[PDB]
Amino acid sequence: MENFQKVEKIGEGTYGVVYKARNKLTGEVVALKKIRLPSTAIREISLLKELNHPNIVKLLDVIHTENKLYLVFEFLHQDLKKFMDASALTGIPLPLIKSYLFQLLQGLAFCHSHRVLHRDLKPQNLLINTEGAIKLADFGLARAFGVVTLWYRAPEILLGCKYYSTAVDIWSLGCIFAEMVTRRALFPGDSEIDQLFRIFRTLGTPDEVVWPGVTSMPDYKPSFPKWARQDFSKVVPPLDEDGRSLLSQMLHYDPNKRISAKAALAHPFFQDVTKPVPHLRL
Ligand SMILES: O=C1Nc2ccc3ncsc3c2/C1=C/Nc1ccc2c(c1)CS(=O)(=O)C2
Repeated sequence: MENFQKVEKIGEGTYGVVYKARNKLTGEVVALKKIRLPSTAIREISLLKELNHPNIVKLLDVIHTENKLYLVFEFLHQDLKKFMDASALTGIPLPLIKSYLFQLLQGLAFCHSHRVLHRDLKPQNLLINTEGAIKLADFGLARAFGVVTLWYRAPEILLGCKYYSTAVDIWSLGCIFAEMVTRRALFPGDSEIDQLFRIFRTLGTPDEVVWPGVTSMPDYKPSFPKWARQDFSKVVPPLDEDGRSLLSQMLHYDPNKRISAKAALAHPFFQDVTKPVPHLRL
């Protein structure tokens, strides 16, 4: 770590603090993560170094020195949370929302094809550059290591499913899509039950008809209040029918019915996708 000069703190993640740093040898500007503290973890994190894609933040190096772990990542100058805040008065243009959603689905389709899940997608780990690219940061770390935001958590995780699938990432990205469009978080829960009941109040309390097996889930309670579903026209105005159709498939309750990233890329909403240039203030 004597090979790195810390510039400034750029994040306070779940696995540890993230710093902007300069590699004293190559002159490279990187994102340095010091993991807060196992052999199983080293092996799984070593596999992530090979999971390379243009929409995935590159894991450059794994440094296991003095019983401490450091992850060296590719550096990007802004995240989607800051960009959404900077664009709050005018909203992100629909062509740029569509481009970012299409690129994130490409990154998801790639990781999911390698049986790698993110599990904790949120605007703070979606990173953007001046070329119009958007990249996913921290794919696979949750599985590798084993106040936290609940806003993007899939309902099967909240209902105590221990063996959840790639569908959890589609749910999180659907919540992010809705937030880019409306300029407000879709389900801003501040406890696990508030998160669950916010989902229920919008999409309706799930039952055996819409989600076979839901009533046998570990944290399912028959005492859950029964709310009726709301129209998507009310949930994400002024999003057109193609966008609302795609979002509804990303937010299906049953993980098995929820659209895959690969099928989502073929949805008619992406018929006119382009790659615009965002205006970034750095
Ligand atoms: O470049 C990076 N790579 C990684 C890899 C993993 C990882 N985990 C959590 S963050 C992160 C980052 C990362 C953060 N970058 C960055 C740079 C500048 C600004 C922000 C973020 C927030 S802002 O938009 O308010 C100003």
